[PDB]
Amino acid sequence: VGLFGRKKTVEQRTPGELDAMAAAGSIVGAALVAVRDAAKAGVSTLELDQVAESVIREAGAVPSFLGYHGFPASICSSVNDQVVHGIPSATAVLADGDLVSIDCGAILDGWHGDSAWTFAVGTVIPSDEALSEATRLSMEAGIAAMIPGNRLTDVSHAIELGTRAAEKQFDRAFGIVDGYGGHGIGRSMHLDPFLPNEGAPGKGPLLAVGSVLAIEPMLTLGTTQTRVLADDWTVVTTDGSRAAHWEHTVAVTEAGPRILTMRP
Ligand SMILES: [Cl-]
Ligand SMILES: [Mg+2]
Ligand SMILES: [Mg+2]
Ligand code: NA
Repeated sequence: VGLFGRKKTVEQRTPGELDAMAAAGSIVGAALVAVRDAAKAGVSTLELDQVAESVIREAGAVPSFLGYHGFPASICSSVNDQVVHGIPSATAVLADGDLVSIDCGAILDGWHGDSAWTFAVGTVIPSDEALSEATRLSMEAGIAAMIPGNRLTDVSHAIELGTRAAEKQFDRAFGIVDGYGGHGIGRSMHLDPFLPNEGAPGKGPLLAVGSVLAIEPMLTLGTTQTRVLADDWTVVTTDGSRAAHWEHTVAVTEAGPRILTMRP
């Protein structure tokens, strides 16, 4: 089997299809903003879930994470050394100094959007601020590589180069999370090709106008290795270092990359 799927080109959406995906993605965007406002010291991650879920439903969409291979919530809420897939719960209470990653997806009229970001509760630790900003820059670096005629791993390589520049910018070593990455997305949340956050340029399928990928760098302040907790979902750094996660669903167009999961 091919690591990157069967198709020579990442499936091209039409302009109407991209608008339909962008309407799903604005809802995810709206959900992320509402969750971030609600996310104060003393609030539980389950309260955040309820906030995200309402926003999704009141806009006429459905949360794509809910019941997804058994996942119990509408968001992942991963805190500090938790990387991805944190399960919202009444006993995960946010405290001042926490680093919070929120991951969210929605479906509207059969089309998916998937986005994530990381922010601080209260006043951010300086190492954490650099971590989250480096992750965001790595995402932006990947997004800028979404041009017609590039190949999949040009995006991977641009993400990685963005990570190393952010290292030089912050005088800090960042661990690129091993074994997790982005993906194609459209009528389902997860489609081929898997998108690495690092690797040699010029491999995997071509990008063309209309091709969409979910671009999602994950960085740590230490190791590149992770394990899964006994809850079977929550992913944590093996060394206890904190981690960040940023993501957008992004289309290649004639006029340059288009974020389909825009925030209000
Ligand atoms: Cl996949
Ligand atoms: Mg996501
Ligand atoms: Mg994703
Ligand atoms: Na984290």
